[PDB]
Amino acid sequence: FTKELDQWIEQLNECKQLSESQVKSLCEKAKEILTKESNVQEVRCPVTVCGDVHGQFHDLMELFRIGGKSPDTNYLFMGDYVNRGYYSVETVTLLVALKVRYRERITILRGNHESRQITQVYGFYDECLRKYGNANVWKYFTDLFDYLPLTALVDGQIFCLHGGLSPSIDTLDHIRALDRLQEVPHEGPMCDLLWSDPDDRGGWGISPRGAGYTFGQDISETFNHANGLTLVSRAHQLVMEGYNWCHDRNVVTIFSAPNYCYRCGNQAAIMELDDTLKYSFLQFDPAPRR
Amino acid sequence: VIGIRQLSQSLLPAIVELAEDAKWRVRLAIIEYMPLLAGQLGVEFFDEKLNSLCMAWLVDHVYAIREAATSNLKKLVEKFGKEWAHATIIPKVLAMSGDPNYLHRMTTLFCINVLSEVCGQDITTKHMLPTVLRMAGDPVANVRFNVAKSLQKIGPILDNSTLQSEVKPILEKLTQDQDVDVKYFAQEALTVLS
Amino acid sequence: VDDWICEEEITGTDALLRRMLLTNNAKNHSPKQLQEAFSAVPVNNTQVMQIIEHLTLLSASELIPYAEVLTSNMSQLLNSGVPRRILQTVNKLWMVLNTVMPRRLWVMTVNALQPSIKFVRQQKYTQNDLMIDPLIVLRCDQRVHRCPPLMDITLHMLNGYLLASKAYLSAHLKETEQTREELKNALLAAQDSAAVQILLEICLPTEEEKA
Ligand SMILES: [Mn+2]
Ligand SMILES: [Mn+2]
Repeated sequence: FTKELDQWIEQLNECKQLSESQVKSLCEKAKEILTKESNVQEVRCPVTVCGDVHGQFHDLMELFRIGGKSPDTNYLFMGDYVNRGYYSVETVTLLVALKVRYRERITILRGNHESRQITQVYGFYDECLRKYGNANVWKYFTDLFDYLPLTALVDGQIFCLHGGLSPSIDTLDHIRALDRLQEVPHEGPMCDLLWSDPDDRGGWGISPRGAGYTFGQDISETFNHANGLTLVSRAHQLVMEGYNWCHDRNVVTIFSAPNYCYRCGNQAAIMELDDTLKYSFLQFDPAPRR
Repeated sequence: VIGIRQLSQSLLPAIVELAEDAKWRVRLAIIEYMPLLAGQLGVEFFDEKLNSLCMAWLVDHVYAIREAATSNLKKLVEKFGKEWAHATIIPKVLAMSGDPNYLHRMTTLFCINVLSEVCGQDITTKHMLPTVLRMAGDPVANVRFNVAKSLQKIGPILDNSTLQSEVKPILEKLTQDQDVDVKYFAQEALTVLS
Repeated sequence: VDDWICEEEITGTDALLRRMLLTNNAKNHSPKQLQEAFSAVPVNNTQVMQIIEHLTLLSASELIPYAEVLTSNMSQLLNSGVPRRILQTVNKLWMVLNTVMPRRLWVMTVNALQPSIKFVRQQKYTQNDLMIDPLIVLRCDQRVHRCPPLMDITLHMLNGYLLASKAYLSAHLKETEQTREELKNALLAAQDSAAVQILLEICLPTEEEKA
């Protein structure tokens, strides 16, 4: 089992996809592991907080070369593991394998592209059909995606999250009481958790994505003071500089897919938290491909 | 095709200049080609020119740079001698042991892993060993299971008289830890060490 | 000025004492003999009293060979029971040596007063390192903070290196010129403010001694 998991991990390091029975025994064990985790999963420092990978597997290998190997480096990925990367299946399989093998050395959160409709539209379903012929692996991964924790909390200070805040969410107790074992709705606090963005604005607003909201500095300050938080880490938006502070350094947006869409030319970054929350950003170029 | 004298005259200041490059792959190539320079250069010239960067690569921001520097330390030590290792690298590596940042501690244990095999037996068991036993009480589990893995790796290399005397009690202590991974790597170290 | 006004004459008592006592020609006093007096594992304070009390009669030009043995054994002078006269006399001899060899002496004293947890703990502190970062001289053994004769020495080195960093930064600015004046002035002001803040934190009655 553990030796089999290590063999699967060292196989997936060079982009060899797993088999159907391997996806069976891996996803149905990740279901058991992710069931015990709460919606606000308590991550202990040190951890390296990462942004959207978006299926760019060789960029994920570059990310591992920059920040370190798991389990040596604790990682915290804020969703969007799939959807218009050329190797989304291998990426999500490798990170799920790391979650299963090292349950305390990596925390994987749900993003907005881990819904059934979003993977159906944006090429993860097509990638599963191309790489496996059938369609059971796609719905296996979405059933796993239903089990993923919504948010993460580092030391009770840094509130890691893929999307942004919600008008209907004022406390972390609301997030802990959310029924996360469901498909991502078109509206509601869970959809706002996975889909919202920050903005330079004076309050709430409707997001241009058609799902979630958008919020300004005062909302972020109110949420931080009402919950005893110093920072809200975020990953849902694209940053050309890799990371970007917002709202007087209350919300930081971290993108971890360098050269997003293989066309954007962005230069992604990851956020390393020290033993005493002494943060560090490691910007990295897209990896060479031969 | 040219020789180390003309290369040291012409290209050495340039490569020293871009060994502090912004892009890490350039620094990785520089680290990978440091054994080439160490092959044809004397120990005194290499000391007065080419070790500030060789030790500063160990505290780099990129894991691949630190790993390449760690693997480069073995190539440097196996050529320039245990005395040069103890004179230059060992204090700088030991400086990373008490460092508050966690990955500098994992870097000094990777230095332990690559330096035990090339520092012999007595130097290993009288310098490298007490630090690894000392840092097994670190509050970060990533340091502790790396202590277990390092004690497994340097076990056959160090002096066998100290093995059951010292390593086994702290391996049992790491086996009685709260984290699952620390227990797993501690029992792996216990089984391989036997 | 404090390193210069000490050379001013007072009453001629020192020249008299030198003439009446240094002519004893008891030439056993040497850096090797003082080093052997310090390096005794059953350390005796009487012998080092005798040697450094003889050393106080020496001129500053002829106290040069004793600089290494005087500096490199300053860690032993913090070892919980060293008499106050030894520390005061060592401070006096350091002040004498400061008038003829201060640029070397500050580097040797900074290298001597390290915590020395590791084998060296960066014994390669050069003059350039201390002029780049004058706050290095406050990273001492931390037992010096309750040793007033070594506070005198470390405050002298701190004031000296704070003064030297201004000249070093002006020299580096003119050399790399081939605004930055504002940034240099901000760096200098923040450096002096940081030195004052660390000095005031040394003045605090730390909780180990509070209860
Ligand atoms: Mn995304
Ligand atoms: Mn997203």
